[PDB]
Amino acid sequence: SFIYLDNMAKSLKRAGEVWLSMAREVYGSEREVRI
Amino acid sequence: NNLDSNVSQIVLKKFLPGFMSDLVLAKTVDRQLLAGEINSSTGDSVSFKRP
Amino acid sequence: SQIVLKKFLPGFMSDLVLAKTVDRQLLAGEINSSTGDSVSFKRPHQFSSLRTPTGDISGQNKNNLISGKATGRVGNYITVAVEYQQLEEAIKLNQLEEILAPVRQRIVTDLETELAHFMMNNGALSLGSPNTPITKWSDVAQTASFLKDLGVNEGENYAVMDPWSAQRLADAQTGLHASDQLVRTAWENAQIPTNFGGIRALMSNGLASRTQGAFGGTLTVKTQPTVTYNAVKDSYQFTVTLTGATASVTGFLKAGDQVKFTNTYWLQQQTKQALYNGATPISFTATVTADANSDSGGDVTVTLSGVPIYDTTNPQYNSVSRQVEAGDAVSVVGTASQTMKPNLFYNKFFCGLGSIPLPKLHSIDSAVATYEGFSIRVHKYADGDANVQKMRFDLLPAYVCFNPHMGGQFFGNP
Amino acid sequence: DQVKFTNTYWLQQQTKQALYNGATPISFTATVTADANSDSGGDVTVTLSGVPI
Amino acid sequence: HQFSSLRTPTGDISGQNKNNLISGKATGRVGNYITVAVEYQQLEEAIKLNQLE
Amino acid sequence: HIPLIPVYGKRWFIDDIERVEGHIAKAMDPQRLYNLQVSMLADTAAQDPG
Amino acid sequence: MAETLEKKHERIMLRFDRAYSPQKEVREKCIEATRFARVPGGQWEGATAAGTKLDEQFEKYPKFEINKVATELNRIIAEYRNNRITVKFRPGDREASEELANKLNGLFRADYEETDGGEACDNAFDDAATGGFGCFRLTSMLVRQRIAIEPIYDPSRSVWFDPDAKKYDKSDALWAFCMYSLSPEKYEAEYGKKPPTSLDVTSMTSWEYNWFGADVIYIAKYYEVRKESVDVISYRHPITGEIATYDSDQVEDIEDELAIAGFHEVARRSVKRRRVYVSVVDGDGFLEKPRRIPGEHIPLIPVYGKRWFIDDIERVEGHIAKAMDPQRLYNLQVSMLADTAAQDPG
Amino acid sequence: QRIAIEPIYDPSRSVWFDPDAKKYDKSDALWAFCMYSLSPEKYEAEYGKKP
Amino acid sequence: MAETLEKKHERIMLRFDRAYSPQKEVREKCIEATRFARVPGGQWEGATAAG
Repeated sequence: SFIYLDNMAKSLKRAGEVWLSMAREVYGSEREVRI
Repeated sequence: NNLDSNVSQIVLKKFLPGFMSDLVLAKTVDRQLLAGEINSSTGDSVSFKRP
Repeated sequence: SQIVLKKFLPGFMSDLVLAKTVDRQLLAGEINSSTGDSVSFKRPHQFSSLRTPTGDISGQNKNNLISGKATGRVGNYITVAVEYQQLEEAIKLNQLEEILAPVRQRIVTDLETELAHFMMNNGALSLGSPNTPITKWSDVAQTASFLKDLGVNEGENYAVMDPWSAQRLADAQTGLHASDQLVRTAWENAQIPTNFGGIRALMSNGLASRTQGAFGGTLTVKTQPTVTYNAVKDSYQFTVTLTGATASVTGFLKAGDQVKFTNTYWLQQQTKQALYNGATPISFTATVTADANSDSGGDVTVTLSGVPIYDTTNPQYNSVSRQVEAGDAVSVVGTASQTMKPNLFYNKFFCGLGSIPLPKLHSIDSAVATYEGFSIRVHKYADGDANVQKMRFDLLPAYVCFNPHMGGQFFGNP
Repeated sequence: DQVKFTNTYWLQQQTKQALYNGATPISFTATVTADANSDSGGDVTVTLSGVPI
Repeated sequence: HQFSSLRTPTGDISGQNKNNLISGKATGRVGNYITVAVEYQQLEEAIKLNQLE
Repeated sequence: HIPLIPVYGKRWFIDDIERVEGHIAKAMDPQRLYNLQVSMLADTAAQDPG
Repeated sequence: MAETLEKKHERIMLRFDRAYSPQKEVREKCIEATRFARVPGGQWEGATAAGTKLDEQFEKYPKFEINKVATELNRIIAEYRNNRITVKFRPGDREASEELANKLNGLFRADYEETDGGEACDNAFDDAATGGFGCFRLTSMLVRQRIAIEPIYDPSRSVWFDPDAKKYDKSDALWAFCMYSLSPEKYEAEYGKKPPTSLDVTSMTSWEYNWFGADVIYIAKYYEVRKESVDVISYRHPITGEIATYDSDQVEDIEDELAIAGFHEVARRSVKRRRVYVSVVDGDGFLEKPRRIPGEHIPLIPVYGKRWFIDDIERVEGHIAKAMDPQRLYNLQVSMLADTAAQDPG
Repeated sequence: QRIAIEPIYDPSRSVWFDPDAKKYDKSDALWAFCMYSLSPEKYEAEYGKKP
Repeated sequence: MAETLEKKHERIMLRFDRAYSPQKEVREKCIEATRFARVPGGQWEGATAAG
C-alpha cells in the first residue's frame, strides 16, 4: 500500500496548496501587528 | 410520418449587410463663403462681386 | 514475397480553402430540432425620396415597406460504406484504423467539390473571356475593382486560382524593378504575397470543372418577364423564355453558363448610376441554375439566378438601368462545348456552410471523428451471420445563399 | 524512351477532375522499360511503367 | 486505399452498392554483387609493396 | 487554480497518453479462468454420479 | 557564416539527423521495456492479431497475460520513495564557509519546494528504473527572476544529445535537443495561425501500437554552447571595496547606477567566455529566435539506471529487459494449457 | 463566506481535463469539465420548467 | 471574440469532444475493473447469455 499512500500524500499537498491560494480572497490577508 | 406540425418556421432577427457609397465632393467644395448668408431677409438668392 | 511492411505507402490528397474562407458564423447551430429543415434570414431596407419645393404638403404619395428573406436549408447525406469480411480484414490490421485515414479525406474532399459547384452555380457576376487564362496583374486586379465599384465594403473579398496559373503570376513578379523582398521571395519559393491587387488571393489544386454545352443561333427574349420586387423578393431568381435557338438539341444549356443582356447595365446599388468599364459600360449577366433543353421551333425556357429589378411602383429596389422587354438582344459567354476550370472571386457574406450533428443509432456501436472542425459519425454493425461486417461514415451539410449579386466567376481578358 | 498518348489526360488523383495547363490539357506519358524491336509490318510490342487505369 | 461516396436524401443505403477492400502491393528485389578483387605475391610484398593502404 | 484535485493509484506517461492502473487490473485473467475451470468441473461431476 | 536563419535551420536538421542515427535501437528497447512492464496489453504486442480460418471464420488464438515482472520494480520504486535524497552543500575550512553553505542550501531548498522538483525527481527515477533512461530540466522563469525545476516526459524519444559526448553527465556536449508533443489548438494559441503546422519526422511511434489521432505536432527546443568575445568594465569605487569587474551587459545607462557608487576606471579588458543559447524550431523554420540563457552548462540532467560504453555507443538497461523471454513464454504455455484442457471435458 | 470540500462520484466517467496537461496534479490545465446526473424533478426545481 | 453565448456554447462542446477523444480506452479499463471487483455479477460480464 506504500505507493497508494504516497500518491495520496502528494495529492493532499496539491489540495492544500489550492486551499492556500483560495483562502486569501475569502478570509483576507494576514498581517502581524500587535506592537 | 407527418411531424410537420411539431416544428415552427422561424425568422432570425439579424439583417444581412447591404451596399453603401462614399462622399468626397461635399468635403472639398467651398462652404465658408455661403455660411448663413441666405436668411429670411435675403430671399431666394444672394450675390457675390467679381474682380 | 511474404515479409510485408506494416507501414502504409504515401498517397494523394487535395487542399481546403473554400470551407475556411466562406462564412461559417450565421449558419451554425440554427437548424435544430425545432426550426425544421430550413431557416431564413432578413434583408436590408431601401428608400427613395421626392423632390418638391413646398412644405405644407403633409399629405402626399409616401414610400412602402416590403420585407424580404433569404432561406437556407440542408443538403443530401455524405455517406461512404464498405462491406468486407471483418476476420480477413483484421488478419493484419489493428483496431481497423488503416481505413480511417483515407475516408475522412473522401468525405472532406466531396463537401468542397459540392461547395464549389453551388458557388459556381449560384454566383451571378462574370468577368473576362473564358478562353483566355490568367497571365497578368490586371486579370486579378479587375475583380477587386469591380467589387469596389459595386459598393460592397463590410467583409473581406477573396479569389481562388489554379496552381499552374499562380506559377505565371510569380513569374511576372520576378520581373519587378525595385522590390527586392518581393523579387527574392518569388525567385525562391514562387510565392505571391497575401493581398494581391486589393483582394486576398488563394491557390488551390482541388477545384470543380464544367462543360459549356452546345448552343447556336442569335438568341433573343420572346416574352416580357416579371422582375418586380414583390415577385422576386424571396429568392433573386426568375424565369425567362428565349427564341431563335437551334431546332432540337438536348442539353442546350448546362448549369453554370452566363447569359448576358446587351442593353441592360449594372447600377451602383446606392447612388443608382450606371457603371463604366473604362471604354464601355458593363452589361448585366445571369447564371443558369438547372439544365435547359431545346424543343422544336427554337424556344428555351430557363431559370436564372440574379434579377434585374426595374419596378416602376417601388423604384428604391432597382438594380438595372432599363427593363428587359421583348425583342432584346442576349448572348452567352464562351464557345460551344469546351471544358474549363473556372476561377472564383467572392465576398465573405455570399454563401454559407453549416453542419447538422447526428445522434447515435440505438444498440449499434459508433464513434465520432473530428477533422478540421468537421465531425463524422461512424457506425459499425454486423447484419447477417455470414461474417460480413459493415462500417459507415456520415456527415450532413447545409447551405444558404445570401445575395447572388456579390460573387461569381472570372477569367482572363486580352 | 518516353511515349505520349495524345488524347488521354491526367487527373488530380483525389479530386478526379482533369488537369489543364492554361488552355492545353496535359497528356499522359509513359516510359519504355525494355529494348524493343520492329518486325515486318511496323508492329512493336513494348512494356511501359505507369498505367492509365 | 481509395473509396467512393453515395448520396441519399435520408441515408437509406438498402439497395445501393458498397465499397470493397482491394489490396495492392509494390515489390522490391535485390540486385547483383559489386566485387573488386586483387592479388599479389609474398615476394612482391617483401621487396616492392610500400604504402599499401 | 482549477479546484479539481485528482488522485491516482499508479500513473505513468508512456505514449502521449496518461495511463493509470490500480490493484485489480493485473489479476482479471486468472480469476475469470479459475471460475470457468470450476464450472466445467462442477457440471462434469454432476453428469454421471455412479 | 550563415547570416540568414534559413541557412542555420538546415544545419540544425543535419545535426538532429546525425544525433538520431546511432541512438535509435537502444531507445527502441527502452520503449519496448516500459510498454511491456506498464501498458495493460503490452505483453503480447507484435502478435495482437494472429489466428486461422477454422472453417469459414477466423478465430484469433487465445492470448492470456499474467504480469509477474512488475512486483520487483514496484519494490524498488517503494524503496526509493521511502527515503528521498536531495543535493546538500558542505562547508569548507574558511571563516564564512558555514554561513555561505547555509544560505546556499536554503535558497536551493526554497527553489526545490516552491516548484516541481519532487515531480521531476519521481518521474526521472521511475523512467530510469523502468526503461533505463531518465531526465529532467532546470530552467529559469520570471515571477523578479527565479530558477525552476521542470520534468521531462518521454525522455527516450524526447532527449537527444551530442554524439561526441561520452561522459555520464554529458559535460563535453556542444548541443542538445528536447522534443515534446503539442495540440494544434495550442499551436495557434501560441505563435501564429498564419503558417501551417509542420512536425519533425522520427518514424519512432506506431511501432506495434494503436494510433487514432494524427492531431499531435512535435516541437523541439535546441541548446547550443558558444565561445564569444565579450568586454567587461572594472568599476573601482574606492568606498565599499575597490576591485569589482562586471560585464558590459549591465551599464550605467542600462541599470541606473549613475556612477554614484561606481567609477569607470578601466573598461577595455575583453575576454572570451562560454555562453549558452536556446531556441524553438520545427520542420520548417524558427518558431522563436535564439536567446542566451543565464548559465554556462546545458540545463539537461540525464538519469540512468545502468549505463555502459561498449562499442562507440552508450548502452543503457533498466530492470525489465532481462525477464522478457521467460514471461512471454510462460504466457504462451498458460494459454496452450487452457485451450487444450477446455477442448475435451469428459 | 466559507470554503467547503465536496466529493465527486464516478470520476472515471465524470472528470475530464485539458488534453495538453501532462503533470500529475494538472497544474498546467486551461479548462476542465465535471459531469453529474440529475432527475427531471430536480431539474425543474432549479432553473425552470420553461426550457 | 465569441460575443454571443450561443457562439460561446459550441466552443465548449468542441473542447469537451477534444477532451473525451484521447482518454477513452483507459477509462473503459477502469470501469471494467471496478465492475469486476465490486458488482455481484460483473466477473462473468459480456457473456451473460451463453448457451
